[PDB]
Amino acid sequence: SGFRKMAFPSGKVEGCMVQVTCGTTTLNGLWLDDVVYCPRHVICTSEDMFNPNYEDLLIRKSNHNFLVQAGNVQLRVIGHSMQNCVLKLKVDTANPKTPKYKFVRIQPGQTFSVLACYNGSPSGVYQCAMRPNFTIKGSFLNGSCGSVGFNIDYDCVSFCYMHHMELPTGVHAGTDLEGNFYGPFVDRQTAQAAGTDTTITVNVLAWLYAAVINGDRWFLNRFTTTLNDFNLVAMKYNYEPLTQDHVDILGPLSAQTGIAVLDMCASLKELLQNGMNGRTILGSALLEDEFTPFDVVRQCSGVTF
Amino acid sequence: SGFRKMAFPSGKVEGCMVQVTCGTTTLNGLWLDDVVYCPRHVICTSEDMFNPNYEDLLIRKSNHNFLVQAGNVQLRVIGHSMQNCVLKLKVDTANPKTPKYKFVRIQPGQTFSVLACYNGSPSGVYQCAMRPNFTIKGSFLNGSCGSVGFNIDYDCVSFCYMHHMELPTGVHAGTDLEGNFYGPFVDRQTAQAAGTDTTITVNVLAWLYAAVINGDRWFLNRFTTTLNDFNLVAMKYNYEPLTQDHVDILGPLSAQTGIAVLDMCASLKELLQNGMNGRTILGSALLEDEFTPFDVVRQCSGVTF
Ligand SMILES: Cn1cc(-c2cc(-c3cc(Cl)c(F)c(OCc4ccccc4Cl)c3)c(=O)n(-c3cccnc3)c2)c(=O)[nH]c1=O
Ligand SMILES: Cn1cc(-c2cc(-c3cc(Cl)c(F)c(OCc4ccccc4Cl)c3)c(=O)n(-c3cccnc3)c2)c(=O)[nH]c1=O
Repeated sequence: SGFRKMAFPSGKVEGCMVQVTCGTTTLNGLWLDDVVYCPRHVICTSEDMFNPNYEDLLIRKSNHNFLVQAGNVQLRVIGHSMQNCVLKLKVDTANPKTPKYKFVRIQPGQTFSVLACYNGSPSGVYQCAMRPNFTIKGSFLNGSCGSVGFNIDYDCVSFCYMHHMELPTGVHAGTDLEGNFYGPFVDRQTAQAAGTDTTITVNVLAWLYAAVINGDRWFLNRFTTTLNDFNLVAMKYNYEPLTQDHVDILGPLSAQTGIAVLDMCASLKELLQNGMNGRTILGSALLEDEFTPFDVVRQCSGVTF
Repeated sequence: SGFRKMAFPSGKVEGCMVQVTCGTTTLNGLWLDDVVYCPRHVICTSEDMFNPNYEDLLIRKSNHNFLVQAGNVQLRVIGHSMQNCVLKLKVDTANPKTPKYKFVRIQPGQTFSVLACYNGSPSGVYQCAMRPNFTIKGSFLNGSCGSVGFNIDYDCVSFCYMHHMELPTGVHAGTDLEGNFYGPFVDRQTAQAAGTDTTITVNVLAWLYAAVINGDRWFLNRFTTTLNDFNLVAMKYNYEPLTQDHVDILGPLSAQTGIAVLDMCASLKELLQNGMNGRTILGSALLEDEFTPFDVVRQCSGVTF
């Protein structure tokens, strides 16, 4: 028992991290089969970062201007293209540590692991959620661009995130691995703000199930509610509306604990309206929304990869 | 910027995890050079777990009763010994993925990464602290025994923890890698309780420095205090006493932020005496004590391994 913010084992990804240098810029890259993926702003200087013409910038570059290093192995670049906001460098050697993998675009509210890297060197691993507003609340310093997020299912790594920038508010924005930004952001230094965020209701409920499974049960009450009534409360407190699809996804946890989803919604309504009273749930003084229902069952079952 | 509960990249350790089977028991093992390390209760049955005679139990076993599997590679066991509460199995093949490593016993209040494993398969990675009472608040299910904690410095893995058991209170106990338990625990199913725990004051202060570095600064006040005065407050609220050695360790963070340690102690005293008022610090509604000063500087500097 116990409940932690747990990340996937990062080994399969550590072996894909390389250092990509173009001119003065060095940042991180992802080496899979014979292709290296990195943020296309690798080709930018300080100026022209306020309205970079990436086509015109990429045209001044040749295969030999892109230095790719994996450890001290120097890769030979034989092609280069740009796809959306990602640069794709074709190299003459297939990465011998390429795991089984696919590229996936994740939905808001889903979670993934981040392997923060600097100069192509892995530094730390942590878990986090795509916010409803398509930001992530990361921990990233200058030089972390090209770090990636991922999920792992048995032996298959699903890459879903590559890190591109930090907004003036300290939150983070990036692309899927086809280079398409999550949310409204562009890779220019212009004034761009994230939309209104919200709390991930279905994740908050999965976490209350996780709390009951571990014995943190003081918040259960003898009330119940309706989807409609609960969604009234969710809107007052800036919670995502709860749908029938969310209820269904909570079905397994409902069956394991014997607590109906609408009953757990009545617990959550009581907590939103009255706060926690200085008590704690699974070691937290606030409602956590960065565990999906899948995360709760994985960690309350003992699943391996 | 941003601040996360970050674990070390677990790749160097994933390659050392094996599955050890003795009779009906399968659990996790650590393969380094030509030696596999695992909890010695691998040789126990359900009964005789209430007062196992490990010497007499180990005497009924031969090299060939210990099945070590790494993936589907079957290792050939050529020797076996017991050291404290750890079994050491000599195998005829050196692990080709053995990282640079050492065995270290860590001090209470220090942090480390845990690679939870089941049937020799890595499942998740998370960070946590050796509590002052020599427990860890983990996330572990049945089958996780033999999972290890570790820190990494450049290329050297320092193994400090191997997981042995969960206490009736849901907290976790284990050994260093020479098999010596942390704290008062024994590997028998008898009634044993952890001592009174406390909060890790120097870690709480390092985290308040981390909060100021990231812009969470509402808790700063214009008061100061003395070590002696602050330690009066620490004792009332069950905080570890603060020593001159703790102040010195906070020296770097003091110099970077320009906030004297005794000034930050006056902030902490205000928070202990008045609570947080429903506000948050680095996304938390309570005082976090599982980041050491080293952890804060690593994550607020961009250090790689
Ligand atoms: C050359 N170079 C550059 C970077 C690098 C670039 C960026 C970065 C990239 C682009 Cl396209 C930007 F439009 C940008 O504008 C910030 C901004 C965005 C939106 C509205 C207003 C503003 Cl002001 C910033 C970055 O945000 N970070 C970073 C820093 C801290 C944490 N996370 C990410 C790092 C790097 O890491 N290595 C390296 O060699
Ligand atoms: C055969 N076998 C056994 C285990 C296994 C053994 C144990 C375990 C090992 C020993 Cl020596 C015990 F004295 C023990 O008594 C619990 C206890 C301790 C102190 C006071 C009172 C009591 Cl009642 C328990 C365990 O605690 N866990 C576990 C479970 C959940 C989370 N973390 C750890 C697992 C395993 O994983 N695989 C496998 O094959």
